[PDB]
Amino acid sequence: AISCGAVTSDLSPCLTYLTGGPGPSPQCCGGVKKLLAAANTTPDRQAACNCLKSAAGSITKLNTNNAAALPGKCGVNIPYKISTTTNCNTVKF
Repeated sequence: AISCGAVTSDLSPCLTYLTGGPGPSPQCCGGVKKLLAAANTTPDRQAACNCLKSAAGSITKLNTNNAAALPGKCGVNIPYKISTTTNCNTVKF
């Protein structure tokens, strides 16, 4: 069951890249795939998505393009996008 502490873990290393820095880092990728792998069902994906969506909300001038590149370059793409205006609850399967 994804709470939040586990989500913020991979977010730390993913921040450097989510901010526009060099990446995606190796530690970030590992954690990313972990958040998605730890949430196979909807309920689990909901909790994490909530912690993630709110996490990126504190990103100065968030880059939707970079956010999508994180998972894409990390070899782990998701059926949904990442943004403060995204709703994971509306994700079908």
